[PDB]
Amino acid sequence: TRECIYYNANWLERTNQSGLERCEGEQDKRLHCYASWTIELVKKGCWLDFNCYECVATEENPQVYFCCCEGNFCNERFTHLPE
Amino acid sequence: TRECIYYNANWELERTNQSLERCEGEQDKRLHCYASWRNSSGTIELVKKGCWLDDFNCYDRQECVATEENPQVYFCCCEGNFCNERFTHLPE
Amino acid sequence: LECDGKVICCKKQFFVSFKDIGWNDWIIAPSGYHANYCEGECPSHILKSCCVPTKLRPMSMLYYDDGQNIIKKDIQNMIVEECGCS
Amino acid sequence: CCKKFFVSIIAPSGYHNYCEGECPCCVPTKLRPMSMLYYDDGIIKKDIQNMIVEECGCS
Repeated sequence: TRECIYYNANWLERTNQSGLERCEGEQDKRLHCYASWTIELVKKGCWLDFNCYECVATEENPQVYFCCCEGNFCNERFTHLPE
Repeated sequence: TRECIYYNANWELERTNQSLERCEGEQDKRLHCYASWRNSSGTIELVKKGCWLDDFNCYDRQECVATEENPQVYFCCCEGNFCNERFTHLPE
Repeated sequence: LECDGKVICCKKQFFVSFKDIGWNDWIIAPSGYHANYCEGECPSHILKSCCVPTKLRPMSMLYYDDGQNIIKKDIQNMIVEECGCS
Repeated sequence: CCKKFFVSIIAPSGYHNYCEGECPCCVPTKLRPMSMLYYDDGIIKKDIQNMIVEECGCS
């Protein structure tokens, strides 16, 4: 099964700050998870079906960092790289 | 906005709160709320409660009333914030 | 473009009872849904165009899963909202 | 009829598709939602519905 670390910093709606997020959906279809980011976790959560095919960041010099990974709870840890 | 009373009898396995839900509203189409239960012996067992997408069968119903007679699982539909905190049965 | 006396490419709003399909048993609610089918003539450049559902919308459902387990889901792409030409 | 392409919102950068061939119309039957991270009046996660044409066919 696929489960994952969940995070929301703007939790004015029903969604809590953290906790995992059980990831369900399409059949034989691949599921993936994510994370985005003093370090500020903007949001983490499940991510639908290639940027995801460890959670690492590729796109250089952005202002809002983002990683994408496959494999349960992979999103807990995130880090930075170059291109 | 449109929010509702939320309830999950099977909250534990499904890892969800047991009981308010805010209706995701997809581009200005009516929003409603539901309630489902059981009248087993002469006792009511909740099953679920929460938001319900645009249903021709829910508009202008300000009160959640199950019209269906003698069902296994009762169900009522309604429109209006938290309209499902109260629910009843009317056969016809 | 909703329909009426058939002329162009319109959307036909038809309702169906699940009892009439043999599914009224595993589904607690709703009682049935809207089959909306696209029927109509279309202009030609596009090679060739046909009237087709251009937009779908979700239908909320409360039914039993295979373990006689009650489930509630917002079913995706179940109601044909609008019809367009290919 | 056949499934033939990709084009370049915080993420992803680009989504995918087209349905081409002939019928004795060849249009998509199976579609695909996909995730999107972006800004909303200076961010939200909506796993978004049918942005990609999964499987095609005739009328």
